[PDB]
Amino acid sequence: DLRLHLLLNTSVTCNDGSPAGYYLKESRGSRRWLLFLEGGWYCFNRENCDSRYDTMRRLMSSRDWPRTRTGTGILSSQPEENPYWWNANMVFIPYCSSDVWSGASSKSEKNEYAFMGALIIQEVVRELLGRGLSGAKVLLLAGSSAGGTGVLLNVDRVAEQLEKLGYPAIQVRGLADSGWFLDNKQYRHCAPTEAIRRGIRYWNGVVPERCRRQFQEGEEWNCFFGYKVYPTLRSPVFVVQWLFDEAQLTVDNVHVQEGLRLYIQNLGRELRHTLKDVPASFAPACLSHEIIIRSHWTDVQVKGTSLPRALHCWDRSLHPLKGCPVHLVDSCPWPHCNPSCPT
Ligand SMILES: COC(=O)c1cc2c(s1)-c1ccccc1OC2
Ligand SMILES: *[C@@H]1O[C@H](CO)[C@@H](O)[C@H](O)[C@H]1NC(C)=O
Repeated sequence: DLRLHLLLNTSVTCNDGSPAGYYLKESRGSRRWLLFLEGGWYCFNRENCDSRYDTMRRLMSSRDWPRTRTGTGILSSQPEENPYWWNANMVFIPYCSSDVWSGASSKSEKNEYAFMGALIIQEVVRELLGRGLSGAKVLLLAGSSAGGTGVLLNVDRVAEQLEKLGYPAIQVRGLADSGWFLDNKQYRHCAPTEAIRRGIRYWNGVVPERCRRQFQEGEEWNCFFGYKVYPTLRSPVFVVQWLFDEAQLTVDNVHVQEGLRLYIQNLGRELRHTLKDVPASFAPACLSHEIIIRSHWTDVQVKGTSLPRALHCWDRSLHPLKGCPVHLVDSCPWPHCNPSCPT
């Protein structure tokens, strides 16, 4: 079990001003730290944030969080469930900022909600350094869905933060699961480009600096899209992405005749194309959503290699490897053409 710690700096808050926090299970003797960013969509205006506060309040507030959580999948400490990093120090950072982990705005007389996702990550890292993170060799910032996009937005900032704080020996790496979206046309006619454009202003959202310098003012929304922000990043990032991610299909208004068949096949081909030059990636041809904290995350394989194996091969690559691949993208063109897809 991972134990809840609310942030000691209580000015770093969830949406409603309650303290943000993290769940931690230490593994003394291990110098590996896994910091996982939870996902769960976002909200981009007062009206839809108010609705989320009414019926998805755990994603906006710490008031009702449990004292403990069980680590599952990549957060499991049992080697049978987690062949990759079962002995690591485990951190689960709840998503309570509704801002794709991009915000740096406090609740004030002008703001009903605080959007502090980027500051939550920074403050968790700061407080962990006094709890053993100062001794780390590798900090893997991982996350699923909105948390996977959060990895892409924040991994280089964590790296810069540790450098400026005087810890140049901690290797910061990213694992982005189900957070690699396409700004494509919907199958039938608020879409991700517009949602994030509004969100950035509403959240005071921040993006990685090199990507910001490319797209410039008013165009920072581009940096929320994996294929645009990834080439600007310096930290090693492993990308896990279903080719037919259910959240991608939802925003595309897809829920089979020729037009839809062509749409779905083109979507998979486009996603495959965006991963061609991503050397550490795992992209199975499945219709599904998230993977890495599911207990059966071990079961899916691409080209005969599981994700825990691919991640282990990635670790070795950061010390091509014989029989230990790190770039695993399905080429078959329809959901479940990979027999190991989740049922
Ligand atoms: C559970 O579903 C989610 O959490 C997310 C869905 C989307 C997200 S996150 C998103 C993030 C960056 C750029 C575009 C995006 O389109 C849809
Ligand atoms: C608390 O967090 C805020 C916002 O991130 C920051 O400005 C402030 O310096 C922090 N205070 C302490 C004591 O860490």
